[PDB]
Amino acid sequence: QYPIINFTTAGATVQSYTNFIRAVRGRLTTGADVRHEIPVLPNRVGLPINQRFILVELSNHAELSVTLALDVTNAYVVGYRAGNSAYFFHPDNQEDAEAITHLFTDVQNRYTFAFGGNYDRLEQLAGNLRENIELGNGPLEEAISALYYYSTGGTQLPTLARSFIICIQMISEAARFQYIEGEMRTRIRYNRRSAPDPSVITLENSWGRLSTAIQESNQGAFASPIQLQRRNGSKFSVYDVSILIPIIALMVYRCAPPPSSQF
Repeated sequence: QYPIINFTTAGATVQSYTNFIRAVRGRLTTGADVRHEIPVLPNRVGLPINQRFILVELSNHAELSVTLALDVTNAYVVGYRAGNSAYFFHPDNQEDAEAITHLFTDVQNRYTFAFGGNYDRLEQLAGNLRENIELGNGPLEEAISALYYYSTGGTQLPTLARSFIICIQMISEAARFQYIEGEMRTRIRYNRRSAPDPSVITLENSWGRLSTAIQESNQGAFASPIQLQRRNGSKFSVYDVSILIPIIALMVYRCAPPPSSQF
C-alpha cells in the first residue's frame, strides 16, 4: 500500500541517484507546508497510518534486494525487509510501536531490535564513528549485501550497524539536505568512496535545530545563530534561513507557521 521508490547501485550514475533522491523527497512531502521556500515534512499529529511510511527498495550488482521503511515525519529509517525476515529498530514510544506493525505485514519472521536506530547507538555497535565510515556507491553496494545476509548469520552486528549508517546518510540525509545529496553525487561520479567531512557531519547533527530555528525565525532571522563547520573544520555561522535555501531540502515539523503579519 505504501509508495515504493527503487534504486540500484549497479551502474549507478549521478543522474540515476539524483532521480532517486528527488523521488524520495516527492513522496516524503505533500506540498502543504513550505516555509522560506523550504518544504516541511508532515506533522505526526493526526497523520493517518496509511500515509505514515514510504518504502525504498535497494538492489545491487550482486543481484540482492532489501527494502527500507522510512517514516515520513522525519525521513528516519525505522526498519527493513530482506526476503522472509524484517527487522525494526526499537521504537521510541507506544504509538511508533503500533505504527510499525503496519509494515511488511506478510513477512514470516518479524524482529524488533532491542536497540534504537540513532547514530550514537549505531556508532557504538559499529565500533566506528560516522567520520571514519566511508560513503559512496561501493559502500552502499556492500551495505545492501550485508543487510540481505543478516538473518543467516553471515553479517556480524558491527557490520550490520555500519551498513545502516551508510544507508541512512546516503538516503535519508541526502533527502534532508541538497548539500549531502551533492556530496554523494561527487563520490558516485568519480566512483571514489570517502568518509563524510565536518560539513556533512555538522549538518546531520544540526537538522532538528536548524528546522526549529527556521520555523521560529522572525521573517527568516534567527534569534540565536547556529554554528556549523566548513569542510576544513572551521566555523560557519548561520544567522538566517537565506543561506540554507541551497543546503536544506526538507525540515521536520517543529511549530505551526505563524499568521504572517503582512505589511
